[PDB]
Amino acid sequence: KKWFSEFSIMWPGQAFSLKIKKILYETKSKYQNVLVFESTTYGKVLVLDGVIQLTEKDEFAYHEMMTHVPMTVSKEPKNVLVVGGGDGGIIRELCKYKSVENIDICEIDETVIEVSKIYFKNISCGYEDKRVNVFIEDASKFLENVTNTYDVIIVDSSDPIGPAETLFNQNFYEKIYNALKPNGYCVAQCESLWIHVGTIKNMIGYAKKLFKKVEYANISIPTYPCGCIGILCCSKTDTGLTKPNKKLESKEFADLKYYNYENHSAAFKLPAFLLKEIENI
Amino acid sequence: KKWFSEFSIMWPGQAFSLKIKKILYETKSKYQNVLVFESTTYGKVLVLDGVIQLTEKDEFAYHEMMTHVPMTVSKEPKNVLVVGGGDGGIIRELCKYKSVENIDICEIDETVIEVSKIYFKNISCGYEDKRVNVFIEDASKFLENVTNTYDVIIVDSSDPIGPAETLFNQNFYEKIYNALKPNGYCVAQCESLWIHVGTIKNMIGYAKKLFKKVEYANISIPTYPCGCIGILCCSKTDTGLTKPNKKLESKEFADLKYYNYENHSAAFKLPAFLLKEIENI
Ligand SMILES: C[S@@H](CCCN)C[C@H]1O[C@@H](n2cnc3c(N)ncnc32)[C@H](O)[C@@H]1O
Ligand SMILES: C[S@@H](CCCN)C[C@H]1O[C@@H](n2cnc3c(N)ncnc32)[C@H](O)[C@@H]1O
Ligand SMILES: Cc1ccc(N)cc1
Ligand SMILES: Cc1ccc(N)cc1
Repeated sequence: KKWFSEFSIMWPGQAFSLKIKKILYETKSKYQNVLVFESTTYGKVLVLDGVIQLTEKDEFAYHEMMTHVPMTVSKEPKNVLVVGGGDGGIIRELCKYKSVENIDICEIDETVIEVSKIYFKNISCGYEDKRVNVFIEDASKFLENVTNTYDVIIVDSSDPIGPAETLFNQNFYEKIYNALKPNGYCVAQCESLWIHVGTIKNMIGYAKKLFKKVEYANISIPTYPCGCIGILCCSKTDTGLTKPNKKLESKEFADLKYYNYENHSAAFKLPAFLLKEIENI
Repeated sequence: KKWFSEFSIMWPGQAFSLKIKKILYETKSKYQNVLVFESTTYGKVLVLDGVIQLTEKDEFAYHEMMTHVPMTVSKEPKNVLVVGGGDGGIIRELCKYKSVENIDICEIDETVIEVSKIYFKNISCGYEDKRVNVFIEDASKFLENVTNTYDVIIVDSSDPIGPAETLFNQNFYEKIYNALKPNGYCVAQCESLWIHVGTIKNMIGYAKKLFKKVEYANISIPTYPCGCIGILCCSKTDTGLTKPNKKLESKEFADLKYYNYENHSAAFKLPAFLLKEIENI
């Protein structure tokens, strides 16, 4: 049995590996190298440009926090946009909300969706939902053109190297701000506090140039580098994204595996050194 | 340049690796394989039985939380025991407290101490402190014999495979309970919630057989498996270890890099699935 190893200049000097039960599918799409394998212990795994995007074992942590942090703070979210997110995990979580009337997903790589419909049927099951509409395009362009505004935008992107490069700059955050309702929120994947402080400071400074409250939360998830990933959390009101406005009690949420009301606000209590780095931005 | 890889049956199907700048020292001690290397990006690294024990980059997270969670809850801790902990990181953190009069450390492997005094001078600097006393012995035996009781016991052990095997059983938790003052506390390293749920349930059930409050906290630290490690948190009073009783404001604590008053209680807000697994113990 072979192992998959995740090496990158974005985390020099370190690497995480998973043992491979069987390779299921590989291709070069228009944008990226796509790999799907059944791991021995983390179930099926999706890899893009040699970087792990999800595993069936842990995806609920990242999908649940990126979705339910903002969707419990937004009072009556009607219209939601997922940027990236072709696997459908964020959509799945979104569909549990009966009040949502529309979910747009802008994913640059349709291969990611199709692979997910084929190989990840419990992650991609929300594409059957009549409220979901799919747009295959660079979100940087989608957001320059979309006429609707959203109650929430969830930026479920890959890393800055690759097609997500257009998503980690001051310009993209202007577009997001413009595309949100006046009391709308955006959460975005915003890397690891252990090694990406320069990036975190940059993104925070980008968000703070527009949003009146910018917060950063941290998720434990073992298959992203350093075992955590942050949520850059952008609020147009002074009040922010640290306190949920509801609890998830209907039968659709009985299945939740990470998110709950308390660990929502916990995620925002950050390490001392991180607070000190970002305090003068 | 070579890489160090951390493979183990304790986390089958996964592995973390660090790139090696230079090997500094290796030996087989009486108890374990000892490796010290300068990594390219995480500074110097100490490895025991092929398992990473610490790196200079991140050790403050684990040392600060394991120390300051209980030392801010204990009102006037006079006498403290570190189990394991030969690197001295816990001692270092302990020494900052002027009120502490004595620190006993029971470390089974004196090689770990000596290597740490030689190679990790900013971790091991607390051994110069006149209040520190060192005992080279199996803590399982030390705690069967010690006549003093402690205000806090910090169990800074390696994993259950190896000499720490004696530290992860119902018997060891009885000894700890006996060795603590009536309002004394114990925190112990208690593995990763992503893969060690069976162990976490076992340890919790062990602790709950004696202690009236048993809590579990989680730390982000990239160089332990799954990027987190838990703190099993044992309180003889109903009140527990989730809320600090003081803030660390004197000049000795200006240097803190992870711990603070808020992220102390945050660490105890756990993922949904973990709460459900442990609810009927
Ligand atoms: C699969 S997903 C994240 C894994 C956990 N849901 C990351 C997606 O972001 C897409 N991505 C990357 N850059 C962009 C842009 N610029 N636009 C839209 N989608 C993008 C990429 O193709 C992945 O499918
Ligand atoms: C270096 S330390 C942890 C790394 C972060 N401080 C873990 C120590 O626990 C010791 N250890 C393991 N088992 C025992 C027992 N049974 N007793 C005392 N110390 C032990 C082991 O030799 C390490 O030095
Ligand atoms: C969603 C996501 C987060 C981090 C990395 N590295 C890739 C993907
Ligand atoms: C302290 C410590 C925690 C976890 C592992 N794996 C080793 C050492």
